[PDB]
Amino acid sequence: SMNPPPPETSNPNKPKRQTNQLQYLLRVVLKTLWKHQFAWPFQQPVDAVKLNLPDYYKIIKTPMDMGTIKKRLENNYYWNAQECIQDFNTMFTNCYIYNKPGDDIVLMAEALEKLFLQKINELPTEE
Ligand SMILES: Cc1nnc2c(NC(C)C)nc(-c3nc4cnc(N5CCOC[C@@H]5C)cc4n3[C@@H](C)c3ccccc3)cn12
Repeated sequence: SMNPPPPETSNPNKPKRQTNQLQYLLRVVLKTLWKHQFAWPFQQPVDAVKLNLPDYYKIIKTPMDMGTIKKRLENNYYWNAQECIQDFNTMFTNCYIYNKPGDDIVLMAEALEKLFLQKINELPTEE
């Protein structure tokens, strides 16, 4: 079974805006998470074909990854900080849905989510 197209990362029809919260999500949240030792399985869309997971896109209907989130922030795709936070939440929930609790990949996602929530707790007020 083939891979689906990756999630949309740029749309010229969508309105664009610069806010302190979106800047914090790219410069602090995405940067700190990308550098983490457990980031590598979440840095790109799941390649179900290469990893031989034919049931991945049969179970996960709303895929998300940090590579997509990074591209979305770089292309001013998000209007609200909540849209970006929702994508990170979707990425973590997808990992917990597809894999069994206690599996190494789940433990990896749990450590990244713990760091993510701490950085979202330090999110600055809207300017
Ligand atoms: C996101 C996300 N949510 N669930 C998964 C998931 N589930 C499997 C562990 C069943 N795997 C990956 C996932 N993303 C990957 C990215 N690259 C590879 N590589 C294998 C080929 O050589 C080079 C390259 C580095 C393997 C990957 N895997 C699995 C195979 C894996 C294996 C060991 C440790 C952690 C993950 C993401 N996932």
